[PDB]
Amino acid sequence: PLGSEVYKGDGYKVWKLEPSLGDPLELGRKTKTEMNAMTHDEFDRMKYGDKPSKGYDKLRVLLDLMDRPRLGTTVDLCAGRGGWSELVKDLEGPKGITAVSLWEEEWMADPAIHRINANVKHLRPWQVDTLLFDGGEAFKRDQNLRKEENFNDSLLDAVDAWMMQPVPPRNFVIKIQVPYTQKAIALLEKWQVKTGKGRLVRLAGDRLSNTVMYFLSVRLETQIRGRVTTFVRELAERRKDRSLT
Ligand SMILES: Nc1ncnc2c1ncn2[C@@H]1O[C@H](C[C@@H](N)CC[C@H](N)C(=O)O)[C@@H](O)[C@H]1O
Repeated sequence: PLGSEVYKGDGYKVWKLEPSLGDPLELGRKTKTEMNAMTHDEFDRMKYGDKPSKGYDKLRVLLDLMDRPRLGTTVDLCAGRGGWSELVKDLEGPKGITAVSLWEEEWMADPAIHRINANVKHLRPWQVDTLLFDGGEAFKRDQNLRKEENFNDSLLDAVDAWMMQPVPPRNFVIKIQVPYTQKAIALLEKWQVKTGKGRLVRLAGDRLSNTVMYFLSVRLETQIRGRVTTFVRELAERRKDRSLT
């Protein structure tokens, strides 16, 4: 019998993403343009307190997908209100966490968690057991597409320094807000070479109004370009399905 292996246990939690043919940047820009043109009706129909934020439960699902590793010294980059840091603190205590964010957003997590008020694009890395990053922003419709792409590429370039240091993080959870840019795909491929690990996932039930994926330190899953292509094609189809009659 399959036994306990049944519970971990991928089927329910993330999209199946086998690689397919196509240009992910062209397809991503196409579906973003279509979404920008949607009516209130269309857009609304598919755009759809215990914790410091809704991020706590999200990180719990991701860490379970990773077989619940021991976290050790952890940096939480772009910590915001602290949902991810609070999860780490509940798991292992406050001592091993450093939270980095621009609080200029107020901290809703344990005040015992060490915090650094800094731009993650300026802060230089240090050696950690676990690297967490939940930065990234979806832009509103009125703006040009390349602006959103460049903003999120810049954040990813900040994470790159943490990943490429001489002793990289053993565990990592990296939010990829815009995964179909040339830079995002090149960065993910590079981190797979550096670490020998890493799989890009789309979480089931994430909002269709965004293009968010998560890069997780589970076993290597390669062909990232084709899997992003599959993701953006399927996303455009599910946006169409939801926005319609
Ligand atoms: N360049 C930057 N440096 C530091 N923090 C940033 C930067 N850009 C955005 N942020 C912050 O990153 C946060 C992103 C949030 N999604 C984090 C949520 C957090 N994971 C939670 O569970 O509550 C926002 O609070 C932003 O204020």
